[PDB]
Amino acid sequence: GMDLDDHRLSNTELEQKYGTNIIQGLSSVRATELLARDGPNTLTPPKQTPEIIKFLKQMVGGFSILLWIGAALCWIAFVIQYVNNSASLDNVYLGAILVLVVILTGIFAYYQEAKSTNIMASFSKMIPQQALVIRDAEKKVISAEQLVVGDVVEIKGGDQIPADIRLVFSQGCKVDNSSLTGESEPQARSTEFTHENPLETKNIGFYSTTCLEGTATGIVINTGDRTIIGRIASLASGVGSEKTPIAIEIEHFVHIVAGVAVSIGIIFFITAVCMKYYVLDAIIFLISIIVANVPEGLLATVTVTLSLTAKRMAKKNCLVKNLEAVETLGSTSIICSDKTGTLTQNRMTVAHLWFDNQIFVADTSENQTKQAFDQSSGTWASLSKIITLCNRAEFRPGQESVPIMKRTVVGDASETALLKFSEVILGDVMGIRKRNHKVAEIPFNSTNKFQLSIHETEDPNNKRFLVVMKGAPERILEKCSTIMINGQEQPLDKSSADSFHTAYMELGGLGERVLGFCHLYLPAEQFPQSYIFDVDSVNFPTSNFCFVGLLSMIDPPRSTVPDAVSKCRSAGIKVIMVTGDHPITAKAIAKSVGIISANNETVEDIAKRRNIAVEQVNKREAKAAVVTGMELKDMTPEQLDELLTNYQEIVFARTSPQQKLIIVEGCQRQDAIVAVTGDGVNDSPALKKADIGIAMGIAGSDAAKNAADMVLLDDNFASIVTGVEEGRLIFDNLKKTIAYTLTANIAELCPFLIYIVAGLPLPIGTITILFIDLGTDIIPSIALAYEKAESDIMNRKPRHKKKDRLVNTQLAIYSYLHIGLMQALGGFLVYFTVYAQQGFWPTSLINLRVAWETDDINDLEDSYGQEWTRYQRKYLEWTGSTAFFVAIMIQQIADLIIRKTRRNSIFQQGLFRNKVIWVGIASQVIVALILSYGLGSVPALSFTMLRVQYWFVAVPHAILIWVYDEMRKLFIRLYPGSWWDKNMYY
Amino acid sequence: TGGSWFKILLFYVIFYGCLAGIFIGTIQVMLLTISELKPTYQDRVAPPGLTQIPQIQKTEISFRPNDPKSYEAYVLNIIRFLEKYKDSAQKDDMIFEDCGSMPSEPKERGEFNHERGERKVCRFKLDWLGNCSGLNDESYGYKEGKPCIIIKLNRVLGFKPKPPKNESLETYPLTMKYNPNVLPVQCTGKRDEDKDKVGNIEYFGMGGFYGFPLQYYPYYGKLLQPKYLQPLLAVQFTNLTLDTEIRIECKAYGENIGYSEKDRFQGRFDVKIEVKS
Ligand SMILES: CCCCCCCC/C=C/CCCCCCCC(=O)OC[C@H](COP(=O)(O)OCC[N+](C)(C)C)OC(=O)CCCCCCC/C=C/CCCCCCCC
Ligand SMILES: CCCCCCCC/C=C\CCCCCCCC(=O)OC[C@H](COP(=O)(O)OCC[N+](C)(C)C)OC(=O)CCCCCCC/C=C\CCCCCCCC
Ligand SMILES: CC(C)CCC[C@@H](C)[C@H]1CC[C@H]2[C@@H]3CC=C4C[C@@H](O)CC[C@]4(C)[C@H]3CC[C@]12C
Ligand SMILES: CC(C)CCC[C@@H](C)[C@H]1CC[C@H]2[C@@H]3CC=C4C[C@@H](O)CC[C@]4(C)[C@H]3CC[C@]12C
Ligand SMILES: *[C@@H]1O[C@H](CO)[C@@H](O)[C@H](O)[C@H]1NC(C)=O
Ligand code: ALF
Ligand SMILES: [K+]
Ligand SMILES: [K+]
Ligand SMILES: [Mg+2]
Repeated sequence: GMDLDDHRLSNTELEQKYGTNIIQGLSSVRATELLARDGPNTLTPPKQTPEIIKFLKQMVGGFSILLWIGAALCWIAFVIQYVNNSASLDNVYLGAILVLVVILTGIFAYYQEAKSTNIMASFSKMIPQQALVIRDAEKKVISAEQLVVGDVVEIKGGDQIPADIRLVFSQGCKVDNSSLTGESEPQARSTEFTHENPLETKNIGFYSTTCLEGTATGIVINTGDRTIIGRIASLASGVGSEKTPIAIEIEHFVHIVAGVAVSIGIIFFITAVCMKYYVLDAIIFLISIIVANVPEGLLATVTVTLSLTAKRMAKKNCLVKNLEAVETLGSTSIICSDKTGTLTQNRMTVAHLWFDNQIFVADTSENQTKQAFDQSSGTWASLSKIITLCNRAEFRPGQESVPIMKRTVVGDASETALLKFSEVILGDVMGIRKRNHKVAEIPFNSTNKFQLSIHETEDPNNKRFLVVMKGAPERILEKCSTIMINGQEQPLDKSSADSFHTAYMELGGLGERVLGFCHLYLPAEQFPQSYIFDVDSVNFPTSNFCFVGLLSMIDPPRSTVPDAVSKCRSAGIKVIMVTGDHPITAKAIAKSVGIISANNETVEDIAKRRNIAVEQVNKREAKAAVVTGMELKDMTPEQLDELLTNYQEIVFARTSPQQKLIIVEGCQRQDAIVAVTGDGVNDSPALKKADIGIAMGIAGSDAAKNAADMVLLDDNFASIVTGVEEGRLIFDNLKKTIAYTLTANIAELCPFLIYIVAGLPLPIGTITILFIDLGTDIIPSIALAYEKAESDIMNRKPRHKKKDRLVNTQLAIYSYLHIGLMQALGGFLVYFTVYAQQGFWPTSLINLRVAWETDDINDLEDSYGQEWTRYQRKYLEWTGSTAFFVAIMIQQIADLIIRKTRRNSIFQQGLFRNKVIWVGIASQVIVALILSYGLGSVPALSFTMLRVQYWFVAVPHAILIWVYDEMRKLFIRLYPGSWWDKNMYY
Repeated sequence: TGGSWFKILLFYVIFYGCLAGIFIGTIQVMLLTISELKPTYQDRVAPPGLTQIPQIQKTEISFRPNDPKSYEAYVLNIIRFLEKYKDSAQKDDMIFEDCGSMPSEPKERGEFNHERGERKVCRFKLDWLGNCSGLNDESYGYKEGKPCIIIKLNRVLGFKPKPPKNESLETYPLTMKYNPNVLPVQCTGKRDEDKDKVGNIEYFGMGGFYGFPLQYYPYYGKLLQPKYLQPLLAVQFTNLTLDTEIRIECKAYGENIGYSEKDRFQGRFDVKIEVKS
């Protein structure tokens, strides 16, 4: 409802506005009235449509409307026949089969469709139950849902904030805002208006976040869905009712096929009416047109191939929640990627350490066990003992089995990072810490800005007190007067200070937090081994230390992220970085993972290098762009569009959860399919808005996993690369399968048009072609989904979502007007062969069907003068139909062989390399054998047993199909861009 | 562009012309196999069907003798069929021959070849169809309660019917058989109810024999034997119950003759006759 915050207001005006008091809180008689007026502090669940309605919507999706019309026409034809006593139950069987086809395709489509899951349950780990509010000047432990605006609530370290509160009294309060920024770094809270942005003003406590430590008092300012997390969840749930690109392509293909069917139906219905035909023949012919023109089994096979690829991917730790998401990778133009936890290990580790005036680099992998950076020299043993001695962090016991880098440790980020580094390089560091009995004085403070500790060395011959003090590099330098170089305590001069400052600047220029380390050997003469120390700093020196080194921590990228980003960019995909972290760290991570290339520069970098101002330099030289949330919030959509178009390497830093969604929407309006990778609650609206959203398994939140279309169960971007490859392969194989099915559609359609025009006896029945659709052509179409790539999948650019369709005009015309007609010709050759060998020459069959189908005539005369009864005529008609069916099967075997490739040849692709195609060929042959010599041994469903020679009459036509396709692809290969690749390639 | 349109029309005209040429070439190569004298196979026609002349709609003959319009269609169909059996039509001696008036052996006229050209055909006289030739009674028996149907065996090229042997008494004896060279035909009510209302059926065949004489077989197939006349057997139901619909089944008998439950006209009739008062 309201989207503004009130943090510029002090206690008095807030009390006047919200009508409350800090001390007395609110009276219950007013608290309950306000609660009734506004509502409980609860998140409203979305409106989930019933599953039955979704299941029923699939019965009118795709080609189901045409099949329902066909079933209705079958019922009407059956009743017309029943009135006139000439009924054979064949239309009832056709209608029942069509209804069954609709039911099965609807079931498969329901399974394919993305499941709508609510996101409220993913916020249950947040959203506390009990709140410490004060009413009528006494504190009461009332539930969170009973809060209302104006109430005064206290928070304690370790609990969840009961609502969006504005702090009034705070005592060293720290909060974790990982749900708003994706960064778990503890944020200091106070009562001071610090920043213009409400999300970063340090005196606002947010609903569903956790208070790490301290104690704070505040006034509730937002309740329920009016809170930050409330709008985050509202965006995550409400938005996202869009179709996947493969769904759009399938819908376009269905539109093309339905248009063809309807146009031919109207035209040939007019031709039938004009040729003096009554109603029954016209409606039966329209039924035949519908049954021939609709691919009855194609969509279910599409779903089966999608599920096969989904389970193959799931075998590699890549969980596909939504089946259609297996294709969205591939045809993806832009990847908008979160940084922390997604491109980054979300672990704070040491990267660089500077000592002996030299900068050494340490390995930052999550599996590294030992690292070498010239440790044999001096000045490093002292540094390592400073790391161990001046470190408070402790492992949790019982973690011997788990490796070092995965061990859970108590402490802050820097303390744990130093502990992990020491435990890695030095080995067992608990024993060394145990040896030197540390004095109870270990002063650390948010204001002192240094960590101090005094230890006594356990060397048997030395037994000398050694003090260690670490902290911020400037506070470190001002508290020292010498430096350690090769073990010599050389005094720190002006040049040494300048070199230290240069190293500090270089380390800070990589987005690394830097710590200083120094020590001093307290003399035994003034500090014997019988001296007691006081925490009041009244008996030990806090100055004149010996500087040693400078370590820095980075929160580094994952091991397999840089090369995966490189492969994704080499596949033509733009990789955009959208993170809630600070700009410096974001830019450093982008350069480390290759999102911003080393050669490329940003406007600020160029201006600094040229010693000029940012305004002076034009912006065409800089190929990179780092954009903060403040800069983007003022940008109009036009400026955002120009920013996306002009720059190829873009980094958006310090972005709110709504700003990620805005960036995604800006990318999508560029006619692009965009993928979002995330692992946090703040990424959920962007994940749900994206065409495909990818979450991380180990590092991901429940909300991110629920909002995503895909989950990386092992946190590897190589899964993203393999998903792109698999999606592009799926697109190619879908093209092949669709062409293979359309060919059979036309091969089925042509006999009925010839039957209406020339007047021949029915070349093939309508029931027979249903066995083509749901019989011999089910397993070959699945087998075509197992084809390997004909070229480099990754070298190709992403396809344009508008200019590159799954089914284009070339595919449809080549399947309809080239290969389907050839199959019809072969079938008609076999049909005329069957009829002529029994007595009817081809010209005697023209305009014969009216007398042929007349039950009155039982002495119809053939070409030799013999007389035929009606049953013998219909048996010969069934035999011709069965021969036509077998011919279509043989030419579909040839079609299966030629559709194996779109440019290559079977000599190059390999005829026997894909064994699933040979399984499918065996399926075609076996199904035809069962339907001819099984069902057909008894005459049923217009099937009969054929003579052996009728199985091979159409073989040369199949060879001709193969030769024609081989020649087409050979000449496509020889002369690219020669009117032939443009007019004959699909 | 215009050049692209010209090329894409020329490709399609050439492609479709090539496809049509290949199709017609395959059809001609196939047709080279078959002959104009005899069919390659007789898997369907070999057991001949039995059909009647009036060519009725729903296996029903229904007429009122008072109204000539009721039986006019039946009579006209019989006239149309028998127009070629007139003595005027079979006058020539070059094409027709005066075959013996008593039943004889099947008359082989050589094997199926273009040699000897047009074969000769035996002539069939309407006089053998007494009460049903139409020579004396132009309306056959429809004016009275005497419906007349004419039975004919379906022409099958090179088919020689072999009459049933004396292994068993196939039905109630005809007592005038000449079984070596006569193919018997018997009409009886399908049910016991019809057998009590069918009446006295009088057959009319060549030589006074109740069936098809064998000197008309084999048939040589509309090329060697045009104007061939198949033998006929007139059947008349003199006394049948009025206003009742009687079911009649007529069968042919022989070793070579076969019957099918699926095909109701393979060697059998199922005709329904009613005569309204
Ligand atoms: C997309 C759909 C594709 C499929 C289209 C199906 C088209 C359906 C049309 C059917 C009409 C008949 C077609 C076949 C014609 C065969 C010609 C023929 O021979 O018939 C047989 C008769 C008599 O034979 P016989 O006794 O001498 O043989 C005895 C054997 N022996 C010679 C050895 C002694 O001969 C004669 O009556 C010859 C005198 C009559 C000639 C009529 C010519 C009509 C031909 C039409 C063909 C059209 C092809 C269209 C292709 C389109 C491609 C896109
Ligand atoms: C006896 C009966 C026998 C019947 C046999 C079958 C006859 C029909 C067989 C094949 C025809 C299939 C036609 C499919 C056409 C799909 C049209 C289409 O939208 O496809 C998509 C792609 C790209 O489209 P886009 O992004 O540029 O469109 C954007 C325009 N927006 C935004 C308004 C959508 O199309 C492309 O690949 C670029 C090419 C687009 C060409 C426009 C469509 C006209 C092409 C063919 C129509 C005539 C075919 C020949 C008829 C033969 C009669 C015998
Ligand atoms: C000889 C006859 C059969 C040729 C008929 C050609 C017809 C069937 C083809 C040619 C062009 C095709 C159209 C091309 C473009 C569109 C727009 C799309 O949004 C829906 C499909 C639709 C509407 C197609 C329907 C089918 C179509 C009209
Ligand atoms: C049966 C014969 C005569 C039909 C003749 C008309 C045919 C050849 C013409 C008419 C319309 C034409 C199509 C119109 C649109 C396109 C889309 C384009 O991207 C490639 C060419 C293509 C695919 C044309 C191919 C040739 C075409 C199909
Ligand atoms: C039928 O033939 C018989 C015997 O020749 C004859 O007596 C009878 O008159 C004929 N029927 C009629 C009414 O023509
Ligand atoms: F994990 Al983030 F922005 F880097 F939500
Ligand atoms: K179909
Ligand atoms: K999504
Ligand atoms: Mg994250």
